[PDB]
Amino acid sequence: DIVNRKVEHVEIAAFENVDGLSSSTFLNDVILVHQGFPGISFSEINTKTKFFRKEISVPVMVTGMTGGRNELGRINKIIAEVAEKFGIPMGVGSQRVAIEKAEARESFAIVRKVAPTIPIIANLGMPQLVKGYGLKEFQDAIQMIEADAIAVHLNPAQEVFQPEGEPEYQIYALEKLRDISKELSVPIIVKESGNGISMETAKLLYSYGIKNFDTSGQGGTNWIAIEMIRDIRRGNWKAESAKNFLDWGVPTAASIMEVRYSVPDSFLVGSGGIRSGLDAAKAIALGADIAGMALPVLKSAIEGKESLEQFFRKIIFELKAAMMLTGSKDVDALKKTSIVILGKLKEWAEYRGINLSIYEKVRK
Amino acid sequence: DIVNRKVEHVEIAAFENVDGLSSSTFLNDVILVHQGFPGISFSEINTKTKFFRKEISVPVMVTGMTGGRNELGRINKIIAEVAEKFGIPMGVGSQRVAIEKAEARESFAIVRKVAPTIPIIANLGMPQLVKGYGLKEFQDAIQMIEADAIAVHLNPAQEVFQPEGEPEYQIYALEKLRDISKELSVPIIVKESGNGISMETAKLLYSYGIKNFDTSGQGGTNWIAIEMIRDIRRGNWKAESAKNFLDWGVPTAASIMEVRYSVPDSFLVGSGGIRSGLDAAKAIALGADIAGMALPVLKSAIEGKESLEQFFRKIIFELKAAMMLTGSKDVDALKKTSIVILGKLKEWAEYRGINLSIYEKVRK
Amino acid sequence: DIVNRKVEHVEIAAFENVDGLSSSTFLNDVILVHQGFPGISFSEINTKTKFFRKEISVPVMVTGMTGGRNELGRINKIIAEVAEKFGIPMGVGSQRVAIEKAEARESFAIVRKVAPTIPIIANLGMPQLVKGYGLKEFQDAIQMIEADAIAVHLNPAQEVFQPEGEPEYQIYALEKLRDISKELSVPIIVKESGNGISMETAKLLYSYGIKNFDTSGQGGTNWIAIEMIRDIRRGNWKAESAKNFLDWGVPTAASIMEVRYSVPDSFLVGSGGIRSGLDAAKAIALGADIAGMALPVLKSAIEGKESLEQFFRKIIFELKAAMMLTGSKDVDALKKTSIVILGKLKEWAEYRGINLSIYEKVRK
Amino acid sequence: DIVNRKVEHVEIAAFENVDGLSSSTFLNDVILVHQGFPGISFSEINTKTKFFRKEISVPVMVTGMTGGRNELGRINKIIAEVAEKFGIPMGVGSQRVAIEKAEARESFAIVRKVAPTIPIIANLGMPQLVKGYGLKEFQDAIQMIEADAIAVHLNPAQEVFQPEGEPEYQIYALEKLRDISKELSVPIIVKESGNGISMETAKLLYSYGIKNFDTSGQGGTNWIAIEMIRDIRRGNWKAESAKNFLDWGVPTAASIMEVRYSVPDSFLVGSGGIRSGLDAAKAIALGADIAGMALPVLKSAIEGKESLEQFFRKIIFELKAAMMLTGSKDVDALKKTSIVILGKLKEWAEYRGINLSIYEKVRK
Ligand SMILES: Cc1cc2c(cc1C)N(C[C@H](O)[C@H](O)[C@H](O)COP(=O)(O)O)c1[nH]c(=O)[nH]c(=O)c1N2
Ligand SMILES: Cc1cc2c(cc1C)N(C[C@H](O)[C@H](O)[C@H](O)COP(=O)(O)O)c1[nH]c(=O)[nH]c(=O)c1N2
Ligand SMILES: Cc1cc2c(cc1C)N(C[C@H](O)[C@H](O)[C@H](O)COP(=O)(O)O)c1[nH]c(=O)[nH]c(=O)c1N2
Ligand SMILES: Cc1cc2c(cc1C)N(C[C@H](O)[C@H](O)[C@H](O)COP(=O)(O)O)c1[nH]c(=O)[nH]c(=O)c1N2
Ligand SMILES: C=C(C)CCOP(=O)(O)OP(=O)(O)O
Ligand SMILES: C=C(C)CCOP(=O)(O)OP(=O)(O)O
Ligand SMILES: C=C(C)CCOP(=O)(O)OP(=O)(O)O
Ligand SMILES: C=C(C)CCOP(=O)(O)OP(=O)(O)O
Ligand SMILES: [Mg+2]
Ligand SMILES: [Mg+2]
Ligand SMILES: [Mg+2]
Ligand SMILES: [Mg+2]
Repeated sequence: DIVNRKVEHVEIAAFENVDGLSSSTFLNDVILVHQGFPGISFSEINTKTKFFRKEISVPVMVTGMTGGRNELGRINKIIAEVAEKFGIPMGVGSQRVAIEKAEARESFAIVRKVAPTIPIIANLGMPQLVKGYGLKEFQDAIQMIEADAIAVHLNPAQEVFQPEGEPEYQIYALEKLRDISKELSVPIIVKESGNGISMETAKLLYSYGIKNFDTSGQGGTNWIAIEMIRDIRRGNWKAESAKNFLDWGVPTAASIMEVRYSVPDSFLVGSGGIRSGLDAAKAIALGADIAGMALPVLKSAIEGKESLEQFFRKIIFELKAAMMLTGSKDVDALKKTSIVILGKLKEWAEYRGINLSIYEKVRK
Repeated sequence: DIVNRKVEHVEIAAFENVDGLSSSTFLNDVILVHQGFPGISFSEINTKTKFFRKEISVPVMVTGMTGGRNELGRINKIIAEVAEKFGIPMGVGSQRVAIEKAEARESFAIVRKVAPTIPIIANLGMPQLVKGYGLKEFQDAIQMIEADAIAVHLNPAQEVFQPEGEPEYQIYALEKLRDISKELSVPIIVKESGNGISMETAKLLYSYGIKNFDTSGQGGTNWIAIEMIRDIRRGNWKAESAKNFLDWGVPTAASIMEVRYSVPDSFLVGSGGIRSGLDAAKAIALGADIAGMALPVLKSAIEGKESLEQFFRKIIFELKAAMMLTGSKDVDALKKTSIVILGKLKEWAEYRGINLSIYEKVRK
Repeated sequence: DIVNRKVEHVEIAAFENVDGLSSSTFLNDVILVHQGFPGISFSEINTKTKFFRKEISVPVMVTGMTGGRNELGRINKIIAEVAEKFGIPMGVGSQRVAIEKAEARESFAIVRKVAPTIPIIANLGMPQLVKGYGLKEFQDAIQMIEADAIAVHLNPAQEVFQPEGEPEYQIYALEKLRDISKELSVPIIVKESGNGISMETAKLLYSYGIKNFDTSGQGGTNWIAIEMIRDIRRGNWKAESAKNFLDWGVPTAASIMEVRYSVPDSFLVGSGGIRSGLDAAKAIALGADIAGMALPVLKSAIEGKESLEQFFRKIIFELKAAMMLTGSKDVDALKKTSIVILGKLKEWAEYRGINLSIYEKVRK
Repeated sequence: DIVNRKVEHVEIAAFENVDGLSSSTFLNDVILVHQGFPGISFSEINTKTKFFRKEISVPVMVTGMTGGRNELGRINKIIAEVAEKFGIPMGVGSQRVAIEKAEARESFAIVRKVAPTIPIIANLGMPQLVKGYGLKEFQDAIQMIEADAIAVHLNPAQEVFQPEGEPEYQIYALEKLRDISKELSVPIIVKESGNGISMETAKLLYSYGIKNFDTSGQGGTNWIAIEMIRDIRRGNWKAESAKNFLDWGVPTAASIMEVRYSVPDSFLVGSGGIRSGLDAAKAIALGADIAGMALPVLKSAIEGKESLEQFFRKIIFELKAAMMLTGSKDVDALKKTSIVILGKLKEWAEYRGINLSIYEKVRK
């Protein structure tokens, strides 16, 4: 039944109109300055970068999405095997369902069978931390897939509008996270889920020992929109209320600036509406360490292995083109390349006390 | 015949296209910063707040609309009984008609019969203060409904274009108001009617002892538009002139900033185009103490008691969602939550000498 | 044949699409702050103001348009007789045609016959000053209609694209103007003709002793468009070039700011696209002493006397409404009333070195 | 086969939708201040200017486009003969094809036969400098057309997406260029090709002795678009990636500001999307020494000699009109005339550290 929601989620995300519905990443407001003389050759471009104690081929990750049933595990298989081939890290979807039901475990475990070397990231929702889950559940999630880290997702916006939603975010959960991070053999990443991380949230999480963030800003997959559709579907009145919140959240680009600024030493994934290698390039240039993607990886995976391979080739090429055209020989250079910030993103930063000079020094 | 205009008013407002016609609240320019980690649970959210000497359930009020005839009193009945059930304060429409005609009294008195505990707000138009009305008419309006305060409405824009309009706003009217407030057992609120309160108007009213404002800015019910329709209807040439003024006024958001800034200790209702709980939340976050609504309450009430209940539930849920998603456990926390001001609202404030730093300290 | 151009001009202006074609006044960027408590009554509003040594009923003038043939004189008759009735000043069109041809004189003289008291403004084009015209031609123009002043028009943009155009603006013409102003019994106004006066032009003219300006900015009648149409009409290749210049010029609102700022003591008419009393009020509030109108007066006059009366009633009402709703009891109060400048007009002023603070003090 | 690409290029550029596709010059953000009193006569306007050691009639050049085959040479003939007639300088297309194939030489040599006096500009791509080309190939390109200068084009964006593209821009190429410039009898211009020159690229090139730049910014011919079409055509998957980059680059107007600011003493051609004499006027006023055009010259040339003559007449007239209407008697006065910078261009400059005051002094 939670397994039913899991299938609905995938199905609405993949086949309904929810990608960037009434929302925006603000990435249009970020421009990478073109360099007519790059000072490099396309083939000397190096996209390698660190992901905790591993090295990855490309500063892009697949962020967590699914699992909990066979056809979901078959998707997870296709993602993992292609991700392995390309040397790119992969998060799995929430493993709650696999803690609750042993039959769901294989649909997550398959990932490490087929992807023995890339970093694999576990997944549990923050609401579970106030509702009982602790160190052991974490370790179970981790060891079930021999994870190199665990993502704990923030999704209060989704919980609020979800028909069976659990909108529980008492501060107690953070004390518990901080305790759990004491005893855990792998690092914790805290990630949003389409509504983005603000500087207040990031600073709070940092004061509790969290150093790793995944922005998951608005403008990509709209989870409020997904839950609105679930509400429409079962005649729940919450639907029209969700409609008013469709553009709620921190835009991805704003979130990248906010986290990088307020926690300069953070390890930062920039995600939420990353749809090309250009987007990936802007996110990293803006301040992220890596770019994250979910929805378009799902869509390709559903079409098949080769379709997903073609997708990744395209992203990689697009990334390397932005690198080439900015004179960025490696990921480090991309992080310090020249940008222009315009429009609404500019105004958002000014209002939020983000001094653009100290910001340029911070991102490098 | 004034009774006739009362019916026309309700009819055009309810059934014609006058809500936000060529006007804007500027509320799009106000963004509430999303908090991925709220630090609270949805069910611990407390929406209680003070309304003079009473406590109300929710920082929303129904602002004055109608009365003066039976079908109008039946509307007033539906609004009051539902308002009572929800613990939300209700203003009545202008009581002028009930001073002039004793048959109209019941359509206002019904309100206290059916709503014995919530705050009820009396209503008289400022033009009447230069045209004879004083202490005794105020007390009649007040005691006719056992009001907890009296709203005095400003509507010069309406009076200008009204076919039978009385555009009389001599300063003598404020001298009188200030005298009347000496002798009155309840506080006075001064409210606009779709065209908003500026810092000049607010400062002037304050210098006459007025401490309670209701912004009633543009972007909601367009009273110029209503009067234009009345003019078109009776071939009056004023109609085309009204058309040029459709976007005249201080937008609600700008008005909230203006009043809060220029009179920091004011008790402020933010109204004019509040259409959702999100709207209500933005207005409070911006600087209002409570949000006000009129037109959508009318529209629901006309559909029936249960429709109006469903409406209020929706508003309340929406409000609580905005509070949840900003980490606001109570109304006080909402007033100090993080916001972004962009666009035309930003430019309005900059031009008007509203320093954004001293503004942030003021709204707290 | 110049008389032919005169009818073509009136015909294209009146019946073709040239009013604000691809151009803008920027008056959208000017907002008059609404006052919910005006502090005055509509009927105590006083719209009287000085126009040189005369008093006029309303701070609006009809700026020069036509003359030179019978049906043109009949239009001039209708404008003058209605202007007389309302106590509003009237400029006539260029009197060049009547210096060149004695048969054309009656079509200008008719104006003083039928309007014995209002200020009447003569008209000659600046190119004529480099092409022979001097003191005597000026006195003829003036005494032909017992003018209270003479308007010398700037129209180089028009002359450039006019098929028979005379784009001659040597500085010599200003030396001559300054000499002519020595000997003249009435003051000189320098006015543009749909392309606006900049601070460079206004300072230059002032340095030659010109104190009276009429902005005639873009966003109203488009004279480049009119000449383009004349070019299309006679297969002249200049037509497509004109098309690229359709939005050439200083927008009316920018021109008002520019002139007022760079020559603070100027007597300033704000015109070019004034279409309502609201427009008229913005131009005055912005910094003009009076608002000017041409095209919509022409259009009404062509429909007839009573149509033009209805037009002027409408303008006056609209003006008084803007006065009422800003608490402006008289024209002076309107000149110092509260405004907001937004958008492109704000950017224009910032770039041009118009300090908004010293600007507010200057317009008062 | 390189000769095949040469005809494809011309064919797609002339007949497909690639001019300003999803791109912008930012020239809309630049406004020339209209002068109602120019202080000059249209016929005294002098458009003569220097182009290295020659004098040219008009501050406009035709920038390099084509050559390499007969029907291409016949185009080059039409361009050169008309350019000769008007006294405007002409660049030829890349001469690579004529170094590689002796049969292609005539299609470039024809230019000097028919245009013995105007400046003619040679052309070689930067990629060729990394791939073997040196002093002798340069001299062959120069002497083949008795060139007055050689343009070295930057096109890494095009190379990246070109199906047979050579995206090689190692810094080694600049050491080589600086060496070649030692031994060369004519000066070197470095020009972009639709994607614009940034301050980083311009400062780099200057450090290597390059003093002459041609912006070729975005907003005109979109070379990424042309290669996208070539990719679509041969089913190459790079096509969809190109689609994401259609708006990549420095907008022409931004590029002009960037180069002029970061190398104040540069000789600067402003090109990319120059489509009228007004555009040409803005680019010069902004900071360029001359305006450059390619695409619309090609399109006219294909129609024929007389069509191209009519084109140039129109450009010249448009230029002189902008000069007339700003009071610019000669090209120098145009360079210091009054402008307004608004919008996105303004934001671009502010972010890039272009101080608008020091900028106004630098362009004069
Ligand atoms: C079908 C599906 C299912 C999920 C997700 C996504 C989608 C598309 N996402 C959120 C995801 O990881 C990401 O943070 C947001 O989707 C924003 O990225 P995109 O715009 O989708 O690239 C997600 N997040 C997570 O932490 N736990 C979860 O189980 C899921 N579930
Ligand atoms: C039919 C109807 C009738 C009235 C009103 C409204 C409507 C819709 N309003 C104005 C109202 O209280 C409020 O200030 C404005 O309508 C702006 O809020 P809304 O945009 O309608 O929520 C109103 N105001 C008041 O002070 N006295 C009055 O009697 C009336 N009459
Ligand atoms: C048919 C017609 C004829 C003329 C004009 C106008 C029209 C519509 N205008 C220009 C006019 O006075 C005014 O400056 C501009 O038209 C801008 O104002 P409007 O937008 O038309 O109100 C004009 N100006 C002037 O100084 N001398 C002239 O003879 C004329 N001729
Ligand atoms: C058909 C064709 C072919 C070429 C070009 C253009 C066109 C239209 N351009 C680029 C040109 O010189 C210019 O820099 C850009 O086209 C931008 O200017 P326009 O927007 O076209 O005026 C060009 N540039 C160059 O340096 N070498 C080349 O051979 C070509 N080839
Ligand atoms: C986008 C996300 C984070 C999907 C998880 O939503 P759920 O609320 O269905 O996740 P669990 O309850 O199964 O953790
Ligand atoms: C929107 C408002 C304020 C309605 C009141 O209009 P009226 O002008 O009919 O009010 P009274 O004259 O009855 O006070
Ligand atoms: C809009 C205006 C100023 C009309 C005058 O144009 P003309 O150029 O025909 O005027 P004269 O030559 O008759 O002065
Ligand atoms: C816009 C430009 C610079 C066209 C040159 O493209 P190519 O890449 O076809 O030029 P060559 O290889 O022939 O130099
Ligand atoms: Mg959950
Ligand atoms: Mg009234
Ligand atoms: Mg003339
Ligand atoms: Mg090449």
